Parts: sequence; C-alpha cells; structure tokens
Amino acid sequence: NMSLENVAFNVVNKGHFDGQQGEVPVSIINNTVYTKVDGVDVELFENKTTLPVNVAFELWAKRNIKPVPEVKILNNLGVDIAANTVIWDYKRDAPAHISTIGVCSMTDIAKKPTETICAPLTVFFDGRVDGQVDLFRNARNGVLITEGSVKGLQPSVGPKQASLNGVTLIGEAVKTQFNYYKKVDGVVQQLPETYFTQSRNLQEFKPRSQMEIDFLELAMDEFIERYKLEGYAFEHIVYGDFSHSQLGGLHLLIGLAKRFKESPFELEDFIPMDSTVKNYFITDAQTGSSKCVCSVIDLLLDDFVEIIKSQDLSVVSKVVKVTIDYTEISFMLWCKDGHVETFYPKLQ
Amino acid sequence: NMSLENVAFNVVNKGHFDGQQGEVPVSIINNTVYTKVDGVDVELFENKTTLPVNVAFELWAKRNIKPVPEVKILNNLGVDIAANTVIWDYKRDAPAHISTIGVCSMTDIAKKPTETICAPLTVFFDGRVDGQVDLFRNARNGVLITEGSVKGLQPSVGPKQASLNGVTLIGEAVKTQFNYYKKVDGVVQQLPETYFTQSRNLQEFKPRSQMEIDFLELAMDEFIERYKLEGYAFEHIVYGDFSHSQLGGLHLLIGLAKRFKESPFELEDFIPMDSTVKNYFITDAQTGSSKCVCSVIDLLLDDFVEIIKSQDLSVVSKVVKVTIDYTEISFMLWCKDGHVETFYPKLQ
Amino acid sequence: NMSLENVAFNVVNKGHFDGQQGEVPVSIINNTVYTKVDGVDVELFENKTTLPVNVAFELWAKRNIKPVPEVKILNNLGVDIAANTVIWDYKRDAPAHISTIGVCSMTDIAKKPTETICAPLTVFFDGRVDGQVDLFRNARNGVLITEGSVKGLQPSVGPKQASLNGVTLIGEAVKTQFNYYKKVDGVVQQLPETYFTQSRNLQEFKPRSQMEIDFLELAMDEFIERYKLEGYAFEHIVYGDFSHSQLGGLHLLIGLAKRFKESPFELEDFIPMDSTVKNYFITDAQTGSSKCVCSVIDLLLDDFVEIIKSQDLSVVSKVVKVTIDYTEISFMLWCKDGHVETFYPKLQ
Amino acid sequence: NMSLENVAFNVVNKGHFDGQQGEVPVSIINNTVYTKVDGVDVELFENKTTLPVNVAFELWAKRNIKPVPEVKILNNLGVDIAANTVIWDYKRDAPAHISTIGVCSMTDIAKKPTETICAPLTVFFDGRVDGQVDLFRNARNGVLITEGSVKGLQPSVGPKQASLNGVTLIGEAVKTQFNYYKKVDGVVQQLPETYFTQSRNLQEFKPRSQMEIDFLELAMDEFIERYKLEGYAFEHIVYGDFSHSQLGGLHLLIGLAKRFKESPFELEDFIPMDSTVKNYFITDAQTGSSKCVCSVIDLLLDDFVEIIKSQDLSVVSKVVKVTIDYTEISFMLWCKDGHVETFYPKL
Amino acid sequence: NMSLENVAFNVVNKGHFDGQQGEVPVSIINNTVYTKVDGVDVELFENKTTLPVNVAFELWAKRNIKPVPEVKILNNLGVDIAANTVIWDYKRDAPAHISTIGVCSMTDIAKKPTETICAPLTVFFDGRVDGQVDLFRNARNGVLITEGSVKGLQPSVGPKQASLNGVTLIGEAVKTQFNYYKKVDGVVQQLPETYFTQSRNLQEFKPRSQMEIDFLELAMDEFIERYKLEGYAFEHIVYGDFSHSQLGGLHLLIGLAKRFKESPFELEDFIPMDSTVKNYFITDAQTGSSKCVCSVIDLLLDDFVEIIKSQDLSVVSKVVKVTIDYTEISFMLWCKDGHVETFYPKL
Ligand SMILES: O=c1ccn([C@@H]2O[C@H](CO)[C@@H](OP(=O)(O)O)[C@H]2O)c(=O)[nH]1
Ligand SMILES: O=c1ccn([C@@H]2O[C@H](CO)[C@@H](OP(=O)(O)O)[C@H]2O)c(=O)[nH]1
Ligand SMILES: O=c1ccn([C@@H]2O[C@H](CO)[C@@H](OP(=O)(O)O)[C@H]2O)c(=O)[nH]1
Ligand SMILES: O=c1ccn([C@@H]2O[C@H](CO)[C@@H](OP(=O)(O)O)[C@H]2O)c(=O)[nH]1
Ligand SMILES: O=c1ccn([C@@H]2O[C@H](CO)[C@@H](OP(=O)(O)O)[C@H]2O)c(=O)[nH]1
Ligand code: NA
Ligand code: NA
Repeated sequence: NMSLENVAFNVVNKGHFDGQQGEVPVSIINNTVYTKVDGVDVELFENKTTLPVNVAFELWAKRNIKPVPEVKILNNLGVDIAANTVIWDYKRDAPAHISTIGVCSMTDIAKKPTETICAPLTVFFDGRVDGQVDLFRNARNGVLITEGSVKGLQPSVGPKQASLNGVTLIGEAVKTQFNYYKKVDGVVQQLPETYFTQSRNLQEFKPRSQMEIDFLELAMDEFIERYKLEGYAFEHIVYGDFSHSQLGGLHLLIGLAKRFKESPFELEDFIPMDSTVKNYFITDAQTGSSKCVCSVIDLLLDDFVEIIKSQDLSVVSKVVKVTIDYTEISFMLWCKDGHVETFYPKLQ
Repeated sequence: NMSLENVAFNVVNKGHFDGQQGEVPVSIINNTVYTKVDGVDVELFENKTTLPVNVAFELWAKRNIKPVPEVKILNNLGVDIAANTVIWDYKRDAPAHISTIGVCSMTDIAKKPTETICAPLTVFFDGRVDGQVDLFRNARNGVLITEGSVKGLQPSVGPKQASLNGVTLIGEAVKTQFNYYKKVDGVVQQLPETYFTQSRNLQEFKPRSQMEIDFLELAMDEFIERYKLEGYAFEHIVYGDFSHSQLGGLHLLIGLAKRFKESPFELEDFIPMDSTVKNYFITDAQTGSSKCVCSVIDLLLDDFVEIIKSQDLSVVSKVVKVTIDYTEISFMLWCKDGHVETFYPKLQ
Repeated sequence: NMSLENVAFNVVNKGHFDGQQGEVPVSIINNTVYTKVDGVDVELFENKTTLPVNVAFELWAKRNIKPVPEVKILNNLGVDIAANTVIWDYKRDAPAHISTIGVCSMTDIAKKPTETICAPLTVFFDGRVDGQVDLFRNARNGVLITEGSVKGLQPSVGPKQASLNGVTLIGEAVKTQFNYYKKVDGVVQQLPETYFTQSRNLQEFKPRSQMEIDFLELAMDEFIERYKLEGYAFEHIVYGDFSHSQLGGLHLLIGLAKRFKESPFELEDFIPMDSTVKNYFITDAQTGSSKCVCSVIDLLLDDFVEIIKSQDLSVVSKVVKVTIDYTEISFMLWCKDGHVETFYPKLQ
Repeated sequence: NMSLENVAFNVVNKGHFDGQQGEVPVSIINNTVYTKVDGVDVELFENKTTLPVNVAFELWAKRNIKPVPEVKILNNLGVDIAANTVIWDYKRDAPAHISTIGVCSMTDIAKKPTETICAPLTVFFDGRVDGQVDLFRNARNGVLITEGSVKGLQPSVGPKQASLNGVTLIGEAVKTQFNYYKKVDGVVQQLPETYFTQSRNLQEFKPRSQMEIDFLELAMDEFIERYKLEGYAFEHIVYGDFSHSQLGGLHLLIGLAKRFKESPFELEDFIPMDSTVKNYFITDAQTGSSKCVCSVIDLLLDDFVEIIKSQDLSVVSKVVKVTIDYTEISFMLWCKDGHVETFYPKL
Repeated sequence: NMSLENVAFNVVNKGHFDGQQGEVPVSIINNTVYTKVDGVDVELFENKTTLPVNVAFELWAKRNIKPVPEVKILNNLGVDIAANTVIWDYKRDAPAHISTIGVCSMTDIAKKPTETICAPLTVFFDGRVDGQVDLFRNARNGVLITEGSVKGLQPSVGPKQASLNGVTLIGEAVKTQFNYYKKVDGVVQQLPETYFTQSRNLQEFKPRSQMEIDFLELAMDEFIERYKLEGYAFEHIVYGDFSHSQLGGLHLLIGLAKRFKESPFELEDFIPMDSTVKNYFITDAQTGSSKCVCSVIDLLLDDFVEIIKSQDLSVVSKVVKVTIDYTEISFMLWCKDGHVETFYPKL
C-alpha cells in the first residue's frame, strides 16, 4: 500500500507511479526528495504544497496522466474529491483536492467511493475507467465525464480542451471533449447552458475564429467598422487605453495578446490558481500605464461580442450575470447615454 | 495598525495593501504565505529577504506602486530610509531600506519623519505626497523628488527613467523624470553635474540616439570611421575581443546587446543588486572566451564617447573619475603610445 | 585553509575563489548565503546540494573555471574524485563528486592524490596543471586529460566539446578537445573505439554535417529518399509518430529540435542529471500525443545512420550494444519482415 | 478583528486567548512565534505540531483552560472534534483533534455543530457551556459531559480525575468528575461498566488504597501472603523479574514506582501519546535487564487483583477482555498447572 | 583573521572566544553549528535567536564571561547597547541587545562608542575595562558600572547579585556589587532610591533574613502574630488562597517556595524574559485552583512588609508606586473597612 522508496523507484524507472515493484535509496532534505544515482544525490521532487514532503511526492507520482478536466471546471461544478485518482493542479503545483479515495494512506478518507464518508461529497468519476459510470449511478453526489453516450442520461457537452500533464490542449491524437453529468442528493441535474473560456496563454495565442483572425490582423478602427461595434467601447474594453496613469479596460485575453506582440508588459498573477476569471496587477512597459486589479477572461471573441450585444444599455451601472464554465460570472456594465463605457468580469 | 490576515485580504482583493477592512485565512509554512481559497491553499508570497516571513510580506504588500527612483540612485544619494512608504528593491526581492517610518510595527523606528531618531538619517521625501515638501524643508538630512518647481530651491534634473512595480521605464502616461534636492545637516546641497546610466537590459535593448542606431546597424569598421574613433580602442572596449581565452574589453551594455543578437553568451550576476556599475562572470558560448570580472555600465553611447574623448592619454595607467548617477565612478584608463588600450569602470 | 568570510570576499571581488586575502560580513539563513553591502543583505549563493550550505558554498566558489570534461564523460570513465579541483555539476547544481583532494577541510579525504586513501579511487588528473601528468604516471587508478602528446602513452581522442562554467561548447579561443588516458590497478588501459554524443540543446540546435542540414531543411520523404533510408523506420524513430495517444519513436535530439521549431511540446526531465542517454516524459501540445519514458540521445545524424545500418534485422527483438561516450549503451532493436520497426537507447 | 497580532496580544496580556482587543508586533521564524518587547524578540510559542506555525499558535492560545477529560478517554469514546473549543493534547504538544468548529478560520469545518458536515462526526459537547446539552440532543453523533443530571438521559459516572492545563488532577477547588453520555447514528448509546486507569506517573506516585500502601511498604513475600496472592505470579507480573537478559513482567505502574525508588531505570516512550495502555522500551540500570516492548497500565492495585483473581486458570493461553477507560483492553493470560505464569495488557 | 572557523576554534579550545589563532572545520545545518571531530559532527551551538545562525554563534562566543548586571537591571535603566562586549541574555538564549559596538561585523553599528551613531543610544560601559570610564564621560547617553568611586561622580549602590555565565550569584571569590551611574542627553542623572529584587528561584530558594526563616518554619497564624501583620491580608497576598477555582493572591516568591515544598504546582512562564515582575499561568496540582495571570515578585520579605505597612488603608482601590530595580513598579491596593484585601504588582 505504501512505500516511499517504491514510489521513487517508479518515478525513476517509469516517469510516474506505475505499480511496479522495486526500491531506490531516497534522501529527504527540507522539502526536496532525492535519490542516489551512482554515489551522488539527484533531485526527484521539490514540494511546493502545504502537505508533508513525502506525502506530496506520492500524490504527485500518482497524478492522473490522461487528459482531465481543467481544475477551474471541476471547482465550478463543486467537485470535492476524485475517485481513485489524483487531479494534480499544475497552476498551484499541488493536488487539486485535499483528500483522496484509494490513493494514499496518509490522505485517503476511504478506499472506495461507495463508503459512507463519501456520500455527502461531490466525487469526480471518470467514465474512461471501468466501473466508474456505474459508481456514479449509485453515488449520491458526483460529477461524471464520459467520451460517449450514457444510457438514460442526457449529457452536457463540455469544453473542447482538457489538461494533459499540465498542458491544456484540444486533443487530436486523444479525446479531450467530454460529456458532463452531475448528481446532487441522488438526483441527476440539468446542467445549464454555458459559455466556456478558451484557456489560451499570452505568448502563443492562436485565433479560433475568423473574427479573432481579423482582430489580430486588422487595425483597431478597421475591425470595429467591419463587425459594426461602434458604441460598445471595444477601444477601451478589448484594445485597452494606455493614455492615462491608470490603465483603462483590457479585459479580454486576445486584447492582451495583441498588445504583447507589439509592446511587452508585466502581468503579476498575485492569486496564482486556476479560475474562470483572472486578476492581474498589470504594468505597461512602454507607457507606464498600470492597474492594480485588471480582470481578464479568455472568451472566444465571437462569444464576447454576443454577450455584450445582448445587454440593455439604459442604466449607468449594473451587474450582468453570464454562465461561463458552468458557473455564474458577474460582470460590471457601465453605460452612458445609451452606449457602453466599460464591461468587465469580477473574480469572486 | 497591524494584522497579518488583513494584509492578506488587501493583497487578494486589491493586489497590494490598500487600507481596506477585511480578513482571509492565512497559513505560514517555512518562508511562504498561503491563503485558503475554497478549501485549498494558494501561495501569496515567498520570502526572499533576511526578515521574518510575515514582516517581509507586509512590507512587500505596502510597497510604493508609483514610479519611484531606481535603488541605485537612492543609494548613491545616501538615502537611509523612506518617509511613510516602502521602496521595494526588485533586484534583491527585498525592501531597499532596513527600517521604516510609519509603515510596519515590526520595522518602524518612528511614526513620522519629524521624530528625533530620524534627524541624523537621510530620509527620502516624495513631493507628490501632500506635506512631504514641507517635511523636507524642516528635515535635517533628506532627499526630495518633485515633478515641478519648489519655491526657493534650485533643482537637479534627474534621469528620464524610473521604476514602476519593478519595471524601469521612461513614462509616457505617467511622469518619471523628477527634480532632485538634497539637504545635509540642515544645509541645501548643490548636486553635482552628472551623467546617468540608461538602465536598459540585454535582450530588449533599444537605441536612444542616432549614434546608437548606427552602432547597432553598421559594421564595426564603418561605425568607427564615421564617428572618427580611431585610436580609442572601441574594437576592444565596446565591441569586445573574443579571440583569446580571456575575453577582452566589452564594458558597455550596447556592445553586449549587439553581440547577444548575433551570438548568445552567459552572464553570471554574482552580486545581484542595483548598482551604477555591474560586474559579470561572462562566458561566450560561440568561442569559449571568458572573464571572471567583466565590469559593465549602460551609458548612452554618445555620453561614453564624450567621456573617453575628454581624457589625457599620455600615461600608461591611471584612475579617471566620472560623476554618474550622482556618484563618483572610478575608471581605469590604460594607454600606450598616445592611444587607448582599454577603459573600464570599477565597482566600488 | 578555511574561512567562510574569506570565501565570500573572493566571490564578491573576483567572481570565484581566487586565493585573495580579505573578508566580508556573511549571513547564513536556511540554505542561502548573504553578504552585507552598504547596510543591506545581498544573496551570494543558494544551496541546492545535499551538503551543508557553507560547505557547498565553498566548493562552488572553488569550482574549476577552465574547460573541463562533461560530467557524463567522467562518470562513464569511472572517475570517483578530482585532484586538487572541484568539477561542478551544473546539471545537478552540486559538486560532481562527493569528496575532494586538497580543496576543502570539510570534504577533503587527502591533501594530495599520492596519499594512500586515494590509491583505490579513480582520480581525475588535468595535464594542463603542472605536475599532474607525473601524478597520473605514479597513480594506481586515474583518468588523465591533456591538450597534447604524453611521452610513452597512446591517447584516445575525446569529444570536441567541453564544459566551461556550465556552458558546453566547442572551443575557438580555448582548447576543448582533450586526449584521454586511463589507468586501472597501475596498468594503462586501451580505451575502446567510441561514438560521442553532441551535447546540444533543443532550442538553439545547430547542425554539424550536411546530412543534418538536409534533415532540418528537407521534408521527411525527400530526406529519406536522398539518403536511401527506406525500411529503417526513420519516420518513426527520428521524426516521431504523433497520430496515436502514445507518442511513437522520437529518440534522436535532432528530431525533437525539428519538431520544436514547428510545434512546441513539454519535456519533463524527471531524472535531472548529466547522462549519455536521457529519459523524458513528453507531451505534444498540438496533438496530445504523449509518452511517459521517451529515451533521447544526441548523436550526430551521420553516426546514428551508420549504427542502424550496421545491424542485422532478422529477429523480432534484441539488444544492440553501442560504445558511446566510452560506455556500452544498450539499444532495443525491433524488426518485422526484415525492416526496422523501432530502435531506441536505454538509460541504465 | 481576529488576527495573529490579536492572538499574541491576548497571550501576552491574559496568558491565553481571552477575546480582548489589542495587537502586538509579531515575528515568525524557525516554526516559532516571537513578539517584540522593548526592542528585542521574546519567544511566545514553539510549534511542535504538523499544522502551520501561526495556526497551531492560535489553537494553543484558544485551548480549553477548564478541567477537561483526558485525551485517552475522548479517544476511547471515539471523539472526532470538539464543539467551539480546543482540547489541547499536552502529551503530544498538539491539538487533540485535526479540525475545529467555530474556533479558527484555517481549521474550522463549520461555525456551529448543527451544520450538516458535523453530523457523521462524533462531536464533544460540554454541558458546562450554555446551549451545548441541547446541541448534543440535536447532534447525530456526539459525546457529552455534564456536572449534573440531564433530564431523561441515563448517565455514566466518569473517572475522578481530569486534565487542567496539562495537569491531571482530582479536583478539590474545581469539579473534575463528570457524567458521560454518548450518541451514535442519532441514538443514545449505553456506555459499558468500566474500570478507570489512575493516570499517575513514576516520580510522584502516591498510593490510593490500603493495599497499595501495603505493596509499597511491605516486602514481596509478606504482601503476597497477606492478600492471599499465591499462584497468581505477582512476583513476575507486578514486581518484575530482573534476573535474565530479557526483563520479565512489570506491567503495573505501581510496580515500576516501587522499583524506581530503589534503583533507577530508563523508560523509552517510543509512541508518545495518551493511551490507556502504554508500551515502553525499558532498560534496568542496575542489572542490565531490558525489554523492547513492556506494556504498562496504571490500575488501582485493588482493581488489578479483582481482575486477575476472577480468571479461569485451566487454559495454557487465552485472551481476556476487560473494559477499562470505556474501551475493551485485551489481556494475555498464560497459565501452567492451575497457576498464573504471566498476565499483561496489549496495546 | 576573524572568521566562522576561527570562532569555532576558540569555542572548541578555549570554551569561548579568546582571540586565539586557529581554525576548525564547521558545518551549518538546521539552525545549528557543528564541527568535525575525528570524522563525525559534534554540535557546538543551537541558534535560539532571531539572528542568522552564524551571527548568533559569534555573539554567543563573544559573550561577557565576567559578572555583569542582570538583564532586568539594564532594561530598567534603558540600556540600548553595550560598548565592545556582548551581554548574553540567558533567559532568552539570545543577545540582550540587537546591535553591537566593535564586536561583530554583521551587527556592529560602530567600532567605538565615540562615533556619532552611538550618541542617541544609551551605551553600557564597564569601568573594569581600561578606558571605558572616560568613554562614559564623553558619551551623550550611557550607563556605567564600576567597582569603586569615580572622582566627582555621585554613585548609586546596585544590587548585591550579578550574573556570571547565566548564574545569578552574590560573589565571594569575585565582586558582584557595582556602583551605577547614568547619563541622559549629556547630563548625569540622579538614580532614584530603590529596592532590589532578590533573583531567587522556586527550587533552591534560601531565606536571607530572620523574618524569612520564620515565614518558612512557622505556621501561618504564628508568623502573622509575631510580626504583627493582622489586617494586611498576608494569608491572601503571600500564602495564597487555594479554596476557590480562581487562585487567590500568591504574589511573593517566598510564598510560592513554601507552597512548592508542600505540594507541587505548574508555572507557565508565557513571557519568558528577565523582568522585575513576572507573570505566570499557575495551576495547583493538589486542588485544581488556577489563575491565568499571577504576578510574582521576589522581594525580601522584610522589604515587602515595610512597603505594605507604609500604605494608607482608607481607600477602596488605588495605585501605589514603588521604585524597585531602579524602575517604578505599580501596585494595586484593594482595601475594605481599614484592612487590606489584596496588594499585587503589575507587569
Ligand atoms: O463612473 C464610472 C466609475 C467606474 N468606471 C469603471 O469601473 C472600473 C473600476 O473603477 C474601471 O473600468 P476599467 O477597469 O475597464 O477601466 C472604470 O473605468 C466607469 O466606467 N465609470
Ligand atoms: O598592461 C596592462 C594590464 C592590464 N590591462 C587591462 O586591464 C584589465 C584587467 O587586467 C583588462 O582590461 P579589459 O578587461 O578591458 O580587457 C586588461 O586588458 C591593460 O590593458 N594593460
Ligand atoms: O512488438 C512490439 C513491442 C514494442 N515495440 C516498441 O517498444 C517500445 C516500448 O514499448 C516502443 O518503441 P517507441 O518508443 O520507439 O515507439 C514500441 O513501439 C515495438 O516496436 N514492437
Ligand atoms: O509460553 C509462553 C510464551 C510467552 N509468555 C510470556 O508472553 C510475554 C511475551 O513473550 C512475556 O510475558 P512477560 O512480558 O510478562 O515476561 C512472556 O514471558 C509466557 O509466559 N509463556
Ligand atoms: O473589588 C475587587 C476587585 C479585584 N480584586 C483583586 O484584584 C485582582 C485581580 O482581579 C485579584 O487579586 P488576587 O489576584 O490577589 O486574588 C482580585 O481578588 C479585589 O480584591 N477586589
Ligand atoms: Na467517528
Ligand atoms: Na534610548
């Protein structure tokens, strides 16, 4: 069940825990696990978690190495724990969940998700593993992903992308789009209509629609005229205003990506975790414009246009609710004289 | 006055300390501050200072987030402490000064700079803050920056650039060029004529004059002929000599920047701090030429040309003094038969 | 013999230990050595070794700063210890050897390699240092490098590249190709014929033959036809197969380098050390193809072609032995119907 | 205004957390909490727990400073968590329980014991606190102590002693004997009839009956004759046999106390925690007799005599179950020819 | 040739820093200093301070090993720093002062006390060291101790006891009673008339007057009658009241010493530092009586009797100021009907 030296043997020989027999010599110093290779010590793992170093080492070695839902999705769906696996949170360099089921003797609260202690918890089930669909059917609270149809259950089509060893990708050699199912108190839920964030990053941003291609290629005024965006404050919200000491707008990742290719800037990720909305302390290196809390979301530009064009613009300020990544994201909408002033998501 | 959980609340909600009421749960493990977000721990701060972790966390959260003088300037002007702010040293990942005034109960030596304990110390005053010009007028020892004129005081025009959240920049949406004033023992000082370093970096180096543009674009022999630099050893001092085991010359940042675009090399910053002169252990990857102590300064090329063309070349070796960043920098000048052999700054 | 403050003085003033007299104030906190510079603490060294922080600091300061053999070569030749120097292992951020000879009072097992305790150990001798060739002649077990001929000893021509301050390079201003000699139990050995790995890296990979230039420039099918590689599974072994969930082949660095310029991927170096064969956990970001243990070797493409074209292809699977970096590397060769299926090195 | 600096203010000014307003400067280094007193740092708390230093500091400051059941009693009753207090485990220098209810934002799983997350946990309730008897009635799983009767509930009289700030004592100025009640799955459970251990220690051991006074003062042969203990191997079980390399017997604390006054020995407490039965690696300094696992229990000698005399001595070896401190303690009984060879508890 | 390895050489060979030449190999791990002795590591120093381990090691090695004033005296006199020595605080296992003068490159603010940076600090000067009386005369702020008269300066006779390597003692082979002098803002300051605490401890408490001998040997009623202490609540203040849940009185160390010989109790020193008044969280093991903040002072019983008998007993409650160890100690006096209820010092 447990053996630090056997975990290290699997890491050295298989790249992760693979259930192989064997042992290697291990040193633990502070928060770092070493193994002896021909007379000298080689670092295997640096603990960045709040768990004991040897426990975090084992959970990391036993991480799920298939494509799995991004942590923000599991969090938004209320997942508390995973059935017989570890979802490793690469944004936090730590397990996504505090406890485990049938993984590690120090963190297990149960060997199987059918045990009583798991009933009030929302357990994550993976239909790609034999028997887990049936475990979901019998579980009181849970979230299930599948690659195909489940008899008698209507699916919710999830995002196109998933996380594979910390790399978020849309799979071509592997399936990353899952069907989602959720049960609460033994009742199968109808998951709401939702947008999905695109989980792209600033430096290798790639467009996923013709509008996004046009946004990156065309000048600001050409793009706004082509897609008839006059009065929606896209100059402020998406392109960003760098003329004053406080940086204006800049709430869509594609706008940051366009600026970054032209002029670099600093993004301080002061709450480093996976979430649908991200807050950054941004400092523009060219102008000196800055903002302590700049909320950023990566929506497909077409989706963001649909959202802002579907709002009433008759009051000065109000909260707009948008279902994104299965959760209700609050946006602040500021208007003046029937046109938009700004529109930004809130991290909550 | 003091509350670790309130500091963390401000960091999470405002990106820095903003004087807001509230608390979040905090964990301190070794030298890392965490906060609990929906059942899991998220890292807020890793202490790299020699201060206690919770104290360094508070000083970092209370850092000045306006454009401020670079630490090398404050050090050269003899600044010991700041009035009611924290100058964060991003080169050292630590406070620029050991003690504080009216910032933190663990590090404060006073609540106000008018207290007796501050009289012998050179206190930094910021004229952009209400009342600090008057505090400078009454202070015994101090350095004051302003954006405009001060009645009855002659200013010293400082560098064009300043530091904003660790980004050194010439402000366009914000003012980064300050007037400087200094008092010693109650007497307003005449600050000397000085050159200023340009605070650029190796990889995104940008020219700031036509001579620098020509240096980057033209070949070595074309540039030297155009600006009539024969006999000043620019081939050695600025371009660098990579033909022997010991790397020759290479003491101006623009010369390193030109080499780096053509051929990468290793720069070991073995004294990592902000200073007018920097010493690097350099290893050229293409040739294997190396040098344990390679002194580098980032002067505007036009300024460096003026300096070296203003020296007497009649002795084999001597020390040349140049006022740079308000301090007296010693250069070694080596000559032979009336022409320069080398010319380099000394870190002292 | 020993002085922590004197080691730090040499680091600050000379960039490494240089035998100079002097002292600076030092702070040791956890695993970090600091020195006080004008009232504030500056980090000099962060200990990443399993040694005490002050001991590792001294060994790092006393590292060899000339071109030295890469650690993988010394390990393959059985080197246990170095004569009167420290070979710093930049892959491990630690000394390459556990003990020293005449370097450090905490780690020395002897002052001179002629002492009895060194006789059973394979001592590394550097012919560029006065007297070390003669010490090798009198030593029982040892490895010697020279830049030129040694009277009465036949040399083995080593690799073209060597390590200079952690930068692996083929020297142009300095000599990096050494003659190698080895003695075991007082008997000079005949070192075997061997290939050498090229020690290049993924991102600045440079071809070293016309075949490698053609591999990077031509399309897959053009290159295979030009060099008549039909039936040798180069599409699988070198170019890689990204069509299935398990990534196929990709065992030569030049193939990874070609893929990386076109499409980025993740390489997890889960045994971070210097070795002739490297194992990576690879995840392709474009396709999602991945493999937990992907063995990679950087052979000159011409050498790899010679190796695979010199094998018998008549059995389904067998182990092939290839002398590389002076050690016997085991390759697995898989064949079907007289053609290659795959061919990969094993890390052992 | 809950804060690290406010916790430290209460410790400095009140000796523990007392809900007072105020702050003092705090430094956290080396898993230790310091406060600044006239320019220099004074240590307030060294963390010996597996919790973060600032969290353990707060739980320690918020420890219950009234007499509370010993941790071994709470463990034997299956207590998982306490309602709105912290039971500090002075044998482990750590909280007795991992989580809290309405104590600390970092460790709370709930603010009140009525929340659903507490239902499957056995919550400790203190009838001396207003409202906690009613919370016990509504809790699905729990343990309740009171100083008096609770209408309708059948009580179990607990041990005479309790723990006050880490001092186990029989209260004279305070009450330390409580009624006990327990609920499992929403149903009140009958607590078993039980002996209680005496919770004494080697150095300041004091007899609590005439038989224990006789054992300490009389010689071995005289005591066994007076209390008619022939055939029960008291020479082995209680007095101990130091004649062989392996130390024989010595399973009652009073026997260790008698030996210790005569000749010192080493007791390695290799599982340092509060428990009804303790295991020690014992080395006798005079003879060199030793034993890696010597199980020791502190029963009133009268109780142990009552237990062993009630045994059937016709079997070579059998396991005997005795309820002690509300838990079932297994004893190994070795006999030969109708007399006892040895009789020892198991951990 | 000042160095970490040279400090360790002096510790190993001389027991402290003695200015000798030499070096030994040193390892620094776990906030601890080791040296290699015949192949294995031997611990020389465990850092308990908030300074870096190698810095604290040097300051400890350079500690003053002559009799020096107790830290509570230096604190009460406002001492900020010492001239060319280290006063080691054995109650905190740390330097008594943050910075140094001419001791250690990492902590020095100056090489000599005459430097301008020292002028606003109260520097401790030791007249037993050549030149330090003259440095006191030139210092703007300072405290001076001497073994004899200084011409022109009016002395204050200090306590009989001093601290030698952490042992507080009244010297017989060495002098421990010093003259004291103090300067503020360049002006010599008259030190007040003062009592001194006796600096005794619970275990090895020894009486130092016939009244203290009587207190330990006589019964409570007999002692109060002989010394005519009726109406002064000595039963409460000194002997302590253990009859209620809250422990009453017990504010003089001699009263704790008398109780401790009779029955043990726990004293939690939750602010562990040297101070004229100490606060303890006390738990009586026999009765269970306890008190979170019990202020205790070790005055000669004759001095305490002199203090309390000089009091006006006509007010329900008032604060009484008494100069002790050169500082103003506030006492709370509670009276009723012309007799004392309680009388305790405040920290
Ligand atoms: O009258 C107001 C007040 C605030 N804001 C907007 O509210 C946000 C927080 O102050 C800012 O939006 P931004 O971050 O996109 O620039 C600001 O412009 C308005 O638009 N109008
Ligand atoms: O006769 C001498 C001795 C030294 N140097 C120069 O002094 C510096 C330190 O040795 C080197 O300058 P560099 O770093 O720019 O190459 C060296 O060339 C001379 O020019 N001439
Ligand atoms: O019948 C078999 C079994 C295994 N392999 C090969 O053996 C290796 C480990 O399974 C893989 O080679 P690769 O890493 O280059 O893809 C696999 O294709 C074969 O070629 N044929
Ligand atoms: O046949 C047996 C086997 C074991 N034991 C007893 O079982 C215990 C563990 O081996 C020992 O009892 P002690 O610790 O009190 O000396 C041993 O004497 C017997 O008495 N008889
Ligand atoms: O009316 C009052 C209020 C307080 N106290 C006393 O003040 C102290 C703190 O409450 C206690 O004194 P003790 O610690 O010596 O017992 C208490 O009895 C009185 O005597 N009378
Ligand atoms: Na339970
Ligand atoms: Na003072």
